[PDB]
Amino acid sequence: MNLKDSIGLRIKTERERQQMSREVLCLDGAELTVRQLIRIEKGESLPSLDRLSYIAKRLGKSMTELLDQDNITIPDEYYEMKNRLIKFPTYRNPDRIKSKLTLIEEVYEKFFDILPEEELLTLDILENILSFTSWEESPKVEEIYEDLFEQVKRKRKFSTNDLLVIDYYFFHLYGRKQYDKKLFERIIKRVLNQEIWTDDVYNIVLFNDLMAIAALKIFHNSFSDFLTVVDKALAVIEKSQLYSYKPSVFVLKAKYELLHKENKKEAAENYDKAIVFASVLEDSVLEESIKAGKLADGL
Repeated sequence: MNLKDSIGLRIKTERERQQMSREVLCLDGAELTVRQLIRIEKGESLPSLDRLSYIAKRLGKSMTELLDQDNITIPDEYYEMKNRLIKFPTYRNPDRIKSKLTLIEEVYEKFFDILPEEELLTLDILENILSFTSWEESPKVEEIYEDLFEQVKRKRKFSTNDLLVIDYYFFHLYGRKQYDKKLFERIIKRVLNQEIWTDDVYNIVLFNDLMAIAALKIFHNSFSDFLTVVDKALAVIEKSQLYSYKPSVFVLKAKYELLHKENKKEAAENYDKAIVFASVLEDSVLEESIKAGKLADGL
C-alpha cells in the first residue's frame, strides 16, 4: 500500500458512503473524467491538487480530510528538473536526444510515487515524441492522453502541461492525410491566442507547438493564419531570447512565399536571412542545412 492507494481508498469509501455514482461526481468530465476517477480510486494514479480540490468539493469534504496524514507535496526539485529538461534543446543532435531521454527517465523514476497522472503523462509525451515512438504502440499512455485531451480541447487558456498534451495531439496528426479540420482550426486559434509572458519554459513549449502547426499547415497546403503563426513565433523568440530558433522561422516565411504566394524572389530573400543569421551565430550545421533547403526548393 502506498500514497496512491491510501488516498484512493479514502475517496472511494466516502463516495460510496454518500451513494454517489462516478458519473454524478464527475459531471461533464471537464475537471475529472470517470476513467480518471477509477484510476485514482484503484490507487493507480495520484490526484493532482486540482483534481483533489474538485473531488473534495463534490464530496463536501476538505482536502485535509481526504488527505488525513498523507502528504502529496511535490518537491520543488521535481519542477527544477522538469524545467531544466524542457529548456534542454536537442538541436536534432542524436547524442543530445539520448541525453534528454535519459533525463526524462531519471525524473520519472525518482518522483514516480509522488507525481499525479497529469505530470507522468507530460513526461511520457516528451519521451514518445523525442524517441519518435508511435502513439499506437503506447496504449496505456494513449488511454490517459485521450481523457486529458478531451479536457484540454474544451479550454481556452492553456498551461504548460496543456500545451504538451496539444503537442501530442499534433504528433497524432503527423503525416496523416485524414484529420478533423474543424478541431485542428479550433486548437490552432486558441494556441495563437495564448499570451506570451516571461516564463521561458512555457514559451519554449508554445514555440514548439507553433512550429508543429506551421509544419502541418505546409503539409496540408492550408495557409490561413500562417503569417499569424510566424509572427507569434517571432514574438516568443523575442520574449525568451530564443535566437538559435530564429533562422527556422525565416525558413517558414520562405515556404509561405514559395508555396502560397508563389513568389520565388521573396522566398529566396527569406532563405538568405535565415542563412545569414545562422552564419552570424556561427552555427555551421544549421547554416549548411538551410542552404541545402534553399537549393532543394529550387531557389
